[PDB]
Amino acid sequence: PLRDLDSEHVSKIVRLSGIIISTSVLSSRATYLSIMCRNCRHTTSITI
Amino acid sequence: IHESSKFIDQQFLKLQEIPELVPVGEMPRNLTMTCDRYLTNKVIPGTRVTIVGIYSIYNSAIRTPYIKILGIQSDVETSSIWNSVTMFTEEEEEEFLQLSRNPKLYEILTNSIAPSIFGNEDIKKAIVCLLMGGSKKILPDGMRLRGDINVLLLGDPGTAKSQLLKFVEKVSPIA
Amino acid sequence: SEIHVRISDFPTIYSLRELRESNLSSLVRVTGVVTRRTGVFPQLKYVKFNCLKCGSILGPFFQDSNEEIRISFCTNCKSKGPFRVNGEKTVYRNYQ
Amino acid sequence: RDEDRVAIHEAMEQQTISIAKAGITTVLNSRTSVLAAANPIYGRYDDLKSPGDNIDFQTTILSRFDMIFIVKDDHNEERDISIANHVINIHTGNANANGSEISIEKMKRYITYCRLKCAPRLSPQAAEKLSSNFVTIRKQLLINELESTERSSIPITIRQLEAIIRITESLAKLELSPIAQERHVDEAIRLFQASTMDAASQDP
Amino acid sequence: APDAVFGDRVRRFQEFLDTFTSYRDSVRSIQVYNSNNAANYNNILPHRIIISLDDLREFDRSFWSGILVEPAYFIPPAEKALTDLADSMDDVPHPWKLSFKGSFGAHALSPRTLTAQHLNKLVSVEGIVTKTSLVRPKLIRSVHYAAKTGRFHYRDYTDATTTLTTRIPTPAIYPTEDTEGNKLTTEYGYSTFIDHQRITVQEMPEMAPAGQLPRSIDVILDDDLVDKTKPGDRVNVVGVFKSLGAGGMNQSIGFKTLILGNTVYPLHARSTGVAARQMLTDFDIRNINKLSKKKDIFDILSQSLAPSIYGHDHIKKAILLMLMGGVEKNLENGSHLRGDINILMVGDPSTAKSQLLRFVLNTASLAIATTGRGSSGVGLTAAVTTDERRLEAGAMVLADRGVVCIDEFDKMTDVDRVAIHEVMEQQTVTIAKAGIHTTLNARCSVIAAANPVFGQYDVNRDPHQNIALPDSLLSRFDLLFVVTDDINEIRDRSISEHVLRTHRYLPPGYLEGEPVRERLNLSLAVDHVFEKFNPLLIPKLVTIPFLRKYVQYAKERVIPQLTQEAINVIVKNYTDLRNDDNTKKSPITARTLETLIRLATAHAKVRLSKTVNKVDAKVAANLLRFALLGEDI
Amino acid sequence: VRKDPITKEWTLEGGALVLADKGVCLIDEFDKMNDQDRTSIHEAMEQQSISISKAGIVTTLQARCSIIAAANPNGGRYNSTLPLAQNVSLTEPILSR
Ligand SMILES: Nc1ncnc2c1ncn2[C@@H]1O[C@H](COP(=O)(O)OP(=O)(O)O)[C@@H](O)[C@H]1O
Ligand SMILES: Nc1ncnc2c1ncn2[C@@H]1O[C@H](COP(=O)(O)OP(=O)(O)O)[C@@H](O)[C@H]1O
Ligand code: BEF
Ligand SMILES: [Mg+2]
Ligand SMILES: [Mg+2]
Ligand SMILES: [Zn+2]
Repeated sequence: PLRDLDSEHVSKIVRLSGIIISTSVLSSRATYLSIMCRNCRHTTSITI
Repeated sequence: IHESSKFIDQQFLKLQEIPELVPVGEMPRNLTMTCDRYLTNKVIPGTRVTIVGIYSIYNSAIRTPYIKILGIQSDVETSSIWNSVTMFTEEEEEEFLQLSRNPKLYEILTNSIAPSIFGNEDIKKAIVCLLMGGSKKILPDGMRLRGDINVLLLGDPGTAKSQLLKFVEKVSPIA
Repeated sequence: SEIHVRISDFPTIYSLRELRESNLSSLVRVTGVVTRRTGVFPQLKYVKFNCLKCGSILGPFFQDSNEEIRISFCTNCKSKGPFRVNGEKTVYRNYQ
Repeated sequence: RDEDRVAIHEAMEQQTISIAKAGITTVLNSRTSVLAAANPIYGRYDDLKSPGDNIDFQTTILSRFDMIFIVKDDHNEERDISIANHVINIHTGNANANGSEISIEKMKRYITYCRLKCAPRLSPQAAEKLSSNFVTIRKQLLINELESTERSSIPITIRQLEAIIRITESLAKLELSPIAQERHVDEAIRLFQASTMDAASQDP
Repeated sequence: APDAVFGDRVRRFQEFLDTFTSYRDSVRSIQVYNSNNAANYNNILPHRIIISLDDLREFDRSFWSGILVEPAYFIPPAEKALTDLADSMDDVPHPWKLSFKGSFGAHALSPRTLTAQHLNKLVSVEGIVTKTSLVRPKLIRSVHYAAKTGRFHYRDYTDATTTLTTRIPTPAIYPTEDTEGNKLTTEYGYSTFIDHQRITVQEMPEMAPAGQLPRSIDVILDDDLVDKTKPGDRVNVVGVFKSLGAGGMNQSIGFKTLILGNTVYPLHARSTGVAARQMLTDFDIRNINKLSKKKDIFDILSQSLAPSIYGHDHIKKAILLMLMGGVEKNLENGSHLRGDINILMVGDPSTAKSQLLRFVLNTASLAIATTGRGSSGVGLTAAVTTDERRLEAGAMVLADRGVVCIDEFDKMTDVDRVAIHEVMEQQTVTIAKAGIHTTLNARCSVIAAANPVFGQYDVNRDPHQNIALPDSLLSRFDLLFVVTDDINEIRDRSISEHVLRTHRYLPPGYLEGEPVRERLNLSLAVDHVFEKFNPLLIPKLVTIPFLRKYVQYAKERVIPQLTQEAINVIVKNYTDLRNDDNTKKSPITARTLETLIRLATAHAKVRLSKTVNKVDAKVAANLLRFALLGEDI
Repeated sequence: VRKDPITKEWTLEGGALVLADKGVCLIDEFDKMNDQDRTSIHEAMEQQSISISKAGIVTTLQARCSIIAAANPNGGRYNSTLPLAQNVSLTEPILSR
C-alpha cells in the first residue's frame, strides 16, 4: 500500500498500485552527447 | 554539440492513493514518479495502474521519496475513441462470420439485450438497431447525412428504463 | 540494527500553553489532538559520503538528528569535493 | 439545462458541436447516437388531460429522435406476477440458464466488427416502398391534424424518413448484407409503427 | 576554413537546381521584380524559395535523406548554392534562405508526438497558434563611429538560434571604446536589425484527444517569417527540431527544445480565422468567363449550392448573393455604408435550415459557425482578457470579410442580440470598457436559423407573435424567409424520391458495402466544370470547388456601379413596397432600399458585369418580394 | 480537483459518497443541498459510481454506499394532509432510490 512505503524499501523494487492524476510534459534528456573544448577544440563523447 | 548528440525523453507522473481507500479527513498521499524511453506516454490521468519500480530518494536532513518506473501494469480503463483495439484476430473474425449467418441472430440479440429485463421486446429490437447504427454518408457537395440512430424512452417510473440504459452502456463499445 | 526505548507514565503533565522555557532539554509529557500528519520520509541514519578524488564511498558516518555532517575537508584526499550522498549505501529511518 | 439543450440540438442532428468562445473557434466532432430515458411532464402521465399535455418535450426535440417509446406500467395481475417471478429468479433464484444468448464481451466485439467492416446501401426496390409508406404516414397524420385542432405533439417529418432508412440500413448491417433487403424494410416499418405513430396515435 | 564535404554538397545542390529549372525561373522572377520596384522609384519580395522535397527525393535520394535526417549539415550547403545561383544570375551590380514543401514521411507530426527521438530532424508540425510574442528586432551587426579618427567600426553578433550548426560561443560585448581608447558613438540607422518572433503551437483541438491536457511546442521565427500568423490560426510550421542550452548538464530538468522556423503555412479549416484562397488558372478563368456568358447563369449557380436539398430555390439564390456580396461605400467625409447581405431563416422543424447553414460554412471562403446559447455576447463581438487587459477577438471580429452562421438564433439570449445589433448594422465593435477604448472592425455578413416561437409556424396568428423578435433586429436582416412544412402528396412524394436518391449514392471508388471514412480536409491557404451526378433528375450543375473559384474571382475582379435604369427600378420598387399594405412578414425601412441596392449589386457581380442593368434590379425586387410578401409571379 | 496553496499540487478528493465506498454516508440537512450536491447524490444512488472529468482526469470513481439521510419537511413541520411529494422539496427520482 502507498501508505505502507517504508525506509526499508529504499532502492528496492516495490510493487504498488494507485491512480494517475497528472502526467507532466515530455522532457528530453541526454543519452549520448558530443562536446568540445573552447580552447583545445578537442572533441569528446560522453555516454550517460 | 547539439547537432551530433542523441537524446531520449522523460515524463513525470504523479500517483495518488485510491481516493476511497484513504483516512476519512486526511488528504490522500501522493507520490512523485518518473519514467523514460518507451514507458513515456503510456498512461493518461485518471487511470488506475499497478507500478513496478525502484523506490528512491531525492534531495530537494529530510529527503523526498520518489519511484523510478520500470513497468506500468495499466489496468482495464475507460474505452475511448482512441482507446480501442480496432484489430481483430482471425479466429474472432471467422466466429463473427459464423454468427452473422445464423437465422435467429436477430432474436438472439433481442434475447441477449437485457435478458434479465422482462418484456419490452420491440424496445430491445430498437436498442439493437441503435447499437448497429445506420450508414454514414457524405454527399459530394459536402452535405453529410446522419449515420446514427437516436432513440427516446418515455414512460412511467419503474419501467426499467434506467436499467436498460445501463445495459446499453455496458454492451456498447463507447458510452 | 538498533533497539529504541519507550518511556511511559511521566508524572509531570504539561499542556501546550505552559511549556515556557525551563522545560527545554528535558523529558516532558503533553496532551492534545492530532491535526496534520506530514507522512513518512526516510531520514538519513548511516550516511556514506564519497570524494571525487577518492572514487569510492567513504566509511559510513552516524548522523544524529541535530544537523548532518557536511564534510568540507576530505579525510583521505584533503579535497574540497566530498559533497555526495549515495542512496542505497546509506541507511534510512522513518521520519514523520 | 437550456445551455446544454441548445448544444444537444446540433449534436443529435448535425453530428457536431460548434464552439466560438472568446479566442477559440472550432467545430468539434460528436458522431454519437443518444439513447434518452425520461419521465413525462408529471410524475404519472394522465390521458385524462389532453394527451399532448403529458408530452413535456417540444416538437423539435422529438423531431430529432428516431422513435419515442411510450411505455405504460399496466396493471395486469398475471403480468405483474410474471415480472415478480422473473425478478426473483434473477435475484439469486438461480432458475435461469445454450446457444440462445451472446455474451456481453462477444456481443460488443461483434458490434465493433459490424460497424467497422460493412455499411449497407438501400436496394432500388426498397426506395419505392419507403416513399409509399412515408407519404401514407404523412397523409394519415394530416387526417389526424385536420380531425384534431391541436397539432400532433409527436411530429412526422423528413427526419422520420431518415430514421426509417437508417433503421433499415442498421438491420442490413446486422445481417452483414451489403445490400439492404425488402424484409429489412418491412421489419423497420414494423418497428416504426410499434415505436412511433402509436405515441402519435395516443395523442390527439 | 574551406571543407570538401561542404563544397561537394554545395555543387550537388547546384546540379539539382540546374536540373529543375522552375526554381531558377522563380529566383529570376523575384530578382527582376525587385529591380523593377527599385526602378519605379528612380513591395520587396523576400529572398526565399520553396523546394518540393519530392523532387529532391526523386533527383537525389542520399541528399534528400540527409536533409530530412540531419538538416544541420545539409541546409546550409543548399542555401549557399542558392545564394551563388542568385548572385550569378544577378549580373546587375544578405544571403538567400531556403524553404520546403512536400511529404515528410514519419517526420510529419503533431505537438503531442514530438518525442525526443525526432530532435535534429526536419519536422513538419501542425497545430493551433496560442501565443505569439511581439515582433522584436534583433541586433546582428552594430555600426559605431569614432569621433576622433572619423572611421566607422562594426561588429557582427550571433547566437545559437540564428545558425543551425553549433558555433563556438563568443560572448556578446558591445564595443564602447575604440581599440585605441577613443569613445564610440553607436550609429542607429546603419546597424542591422532582424525581426524576431516566438510563437507557441498547440495540438489542434479537432485532432486532440478529448478530456486531456494539451501539448505545445515553441517556434522561433525570424526575418520574413515574422507576423505571418494570427493567434488562433491553424498552421503547418516546418523547421528543424533543434535543442538548445546546456540543459542543466552544466552545474546550475531537461533541454530547451524548440522548432526553428523554416516555413509557416496558414492552414484553412472549417470555422477558423484563416480564409481559403483557390488558385485561378487561366483555364479556370476562361471557363468562368464562358459560363458567365450563359443566360441563366444565376439559376445554374443557385441550383448548384445544395443539390441534396430539394426546393428552397429562393433561399439558395439569396445564399448565393450573400456569398457574392455587395460593394462597400466609404464616403470622402468618412461615413460608412454596409455592403453585405444578411439572411434570416425562420421555419418549422426539419425544413433543412441547418443543413443550408452547414453548407455555407463548408463552402464560404471564410465562415465561422456558432450556436445561440452556447456562444454568448462575449463569444461574439470581442472581450477583454483582464490579464495587461488585452483584447480577445470574438466570432464576429474573426469573421471580418466573411460569414457568420448562427444556429438556434431564437434561443440566443436577448443581451446577446443587443450586442449583435451594432455589429450587424454598423459593422464595428466598440469596447470602451475598463479603460480600453478601441473600435474593432468586423465587416461580416450574418446568416441565421430560428424555429418559430410556437414550435411550428402557425399561420393563424400574426407573423409578429410567431417570430418573437425585436423589430429593429428584423430590420437588420436584409432577407427574411419563413418556411413552413406543409403536407402535400405531390411534394411529399418528390421529397421522398430526392432523399432516397441521395441516400443511395456511391463514391467513385468505394465498395457497395464499404464504410465511408471521413477526412478533416485541412486545405492549404494561398475536375471538369460541371458535376457528373445530379441528385435532381437539362440544367447543368457546376462542381462545388469550381463554384468556390467562381465566387472568389467575382468578388476580387469585378466591382459593379449603379446605373440610371436600375436606380429608377429600385426607386419604384421601394416606393410601392413602402406605400402599399399587404401584411408583410417584415416592416419596411430604408434598410429595404439598401437591401435592394445590395442585391442588385450582388447580381451584377454574379454576371461579372461592371455595371448594374435593369435585369439585376428586377431580379432583386422579385427576390425581395418573395421574401416579404411570400409570393412571386 | 483542488490544489493546496502551501504545497501547490493537485489532489483528487472524492465526495463523502466516494469516501464511504464500503460503508454508510450520513447526510444531514438533506433538503438543504446545493444543486451540485443533489446531482452527485443522484448519480451515486443510481449508478454507484461518481465520474470526474476535470483538469484532464477522466475517470469514474466507485461509490457503493448506503445512504442514511435526515431531512426536514417544508415549513419546518410535516403536513399530514399532503402526500410525500408536497412535504419534501426532493423530487421523485431522488426519493425512489
Ligand atoms: N420489466 C422489468 N423487468 C425486470 N425488472 C424490472 C422491470 N421493470 C422494473 N424492473 C426493476 O426495477 C428497477 C428498474 O426500474 P428503474 O430503472 O428505476 O425505472 P425508471 O427508468 O423509471 O427509473 C430495477 O430494480 C429492475 O430490476
Ligand atoms: N427539402 C429537403 N431536401 C432534402 N433533405 C431535407 C429537406 N428538408 C429536410 N431534409 C433533411 O432533413 C434533416 C433535417 O434537416 P435540418 O437542417 O437538420 O433541419 P432543421 O431545419 O430543423 O434545422 C436533414 O437530414 C436534411 O437532409
Ligand atoms: F428542428 Be430544426 F433544427 F428547426
Ligand atoms: Mg430512472
Ligand atoms: Mg436546426
Ligand atoms: Zn577524497
